[PDB]
Amino acid sequence: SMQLNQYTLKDEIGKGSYGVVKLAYNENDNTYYAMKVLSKKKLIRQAGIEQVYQEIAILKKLDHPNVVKLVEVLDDPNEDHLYMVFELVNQGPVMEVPTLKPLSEDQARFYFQDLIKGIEYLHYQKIIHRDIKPSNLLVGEDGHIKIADFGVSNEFKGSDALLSNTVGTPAFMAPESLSETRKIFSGKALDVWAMGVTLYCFVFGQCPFMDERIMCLHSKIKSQALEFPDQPDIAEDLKDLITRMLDKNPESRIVVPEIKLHPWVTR
Ligand SMILES: O=C(O)c1ccc(-c2c[nH]c3ncc(-c4ccccc4)cc23)cc1C1CCCC1
Repeated sequence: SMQLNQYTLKDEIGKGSYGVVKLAYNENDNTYYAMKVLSKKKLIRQAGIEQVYQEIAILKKLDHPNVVKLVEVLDDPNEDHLYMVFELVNQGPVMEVPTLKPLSEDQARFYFQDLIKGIEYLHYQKIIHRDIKPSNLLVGEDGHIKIADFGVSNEFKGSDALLSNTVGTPAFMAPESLSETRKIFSGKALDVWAMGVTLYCFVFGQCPFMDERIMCLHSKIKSQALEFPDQPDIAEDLKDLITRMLDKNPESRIVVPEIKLHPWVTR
């Protein structure tokens, strides 16, 4: 281990888009935390950052039981490393895709309900997450999920983010974002698409559009019809919900307030 003020830093527990997350013991309050560690110089060289202080500003806005909680930032202006202490969500990611053990419909519904609550909250606070996927959804001791990894999240003003391009994990990126043609698209509808991909993963253990070849992956996202396998056989109302979330037209894609009242969600 190593010491950092009142914190004993221990094993690496995860690695998100940026930096690493360590288990950390706080000797002052005898409690464990999760600590994200970033190198300022390394982030600079990755650019070829004020983005980090934007992530911090966003996380300081958020207080919701289905979202991770930032508790402290340790940032010495004469040190390379920045440290963000979060509350520990001890059971870790809900799922890593691909997996041989998908969730049952009932368990998927439970976690999807948590995800809806977290996302509506984010969007109410004018945050788009932009990297919704099962490996970013952490299960707490209480059995509920918390949305994590705000490293590519964005704050907008007004009613929606007007994006000309976006950052995300390719398999979870909506078709409107993968065009080779200058455009503008809704930030919120991107998160919905990714929620759809995530729900599909929950019950099938794989993404609905996949290819090892990035160009074919993009092509499938934009132009391949959504298909469900023969097993596991899932309810028709769940197929309907996923089908509406993975509407390739963001203009007609189902929106969060409608997802919450969808019959699959409310049963
Ligand atoms: O990179 C990030 O911005 C980031 C920041 C904080 C956490 C986090 C806050 N509390 C936590 N409790 C637990 C765990 C955890 C535990 C076990 C296994 C994996 C993760 C992670 C966390 C997680 C991340 C990402 C990297 C791993 C998944 C998302």
